[PDB]
Amino acid sequence: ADPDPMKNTCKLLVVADHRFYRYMGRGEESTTTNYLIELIDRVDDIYRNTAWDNAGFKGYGIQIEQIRILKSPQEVKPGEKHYNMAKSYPNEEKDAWDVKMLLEQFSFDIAEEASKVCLAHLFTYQDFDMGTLGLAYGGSPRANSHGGVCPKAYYSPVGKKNIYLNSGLTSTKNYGKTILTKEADLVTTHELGHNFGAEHDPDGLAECAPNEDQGGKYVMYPIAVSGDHENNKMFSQCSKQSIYKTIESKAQECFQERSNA
Ligand SMILES: Cc1cc(COc2ccc([C@]3(C)CCN([C@H](C)C(=O)NO)C3=O)cc2)c2ccccc2n1
Ligand SMILES: [Zn+2]
Repeated sequence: ADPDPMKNTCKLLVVADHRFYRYMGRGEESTTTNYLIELIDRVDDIYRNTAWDNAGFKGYGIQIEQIRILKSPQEVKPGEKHYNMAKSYPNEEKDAWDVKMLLEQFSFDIAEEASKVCLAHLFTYQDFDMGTLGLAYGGSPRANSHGGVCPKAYYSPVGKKNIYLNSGLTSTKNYGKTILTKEADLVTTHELGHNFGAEHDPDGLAECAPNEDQGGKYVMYPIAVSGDHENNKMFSQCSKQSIYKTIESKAQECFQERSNA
């Protein structure tokens, strides 16, 4: 405990694809960057005020190091794909990519940039099937799965190179409409939660999945309940415990000193 102030911030590479630029940024850089800057700051407030050990072990947050703004779609040769290409993959007739394949593609395409930052996060605007809002590596119960804060290499047999699992993505479009900013905040918080090591809160542990009359669910709950209840913007005890196991070691590995605001 007692956090290193020279290593308490996970710097992010934030990427806005052409869809986000056009539909959230109104085709303007200022509008695009302002949205992301304010979102990450509000999310940072949640992380910073969180005591991972319920004591004084808090002060860990996130800050943007760079914001890449893709104003137009990535042109590709027949048979070639890129996370910022115009068409969705694998079904170009759908509004969005298969979310898992998009996250994989993003990681592949920005691997070089990702190797130099604590985390890389893609912000897009596409309607993933069945209400999916985001995805991220880390905090997954699945076998052989890994990822999260600090670049972790994975040799892609298909890609023929190393990609890094310190990535995640957020879409601000769901069911044909732009989601509320209060809902966007929760999605990114959730995904970065996986990056920090938390898994979904299980119903089987009432402490980590309270009823609506007890403050509601916490941010790592697998279902988007509302954002209206008091617990929604907080990390449960389960999340805190999981994130506390590796946060210090990870911090020493790739966290940096908070640049002031
Ligand atoms: C808008 C919002 C978001 C959260 C927590 O964040 C998510 C984000 C995505 C999902 C879903 C829809 C479920 C599963 N999912 C993917 C696969 C995922 O879990 N990524 O990490 C999603 O896109 C659920 C909660 C909330 C948590 C508790 C209460 C209200 C909430 N409102
Ligand atoms: Zn999740």
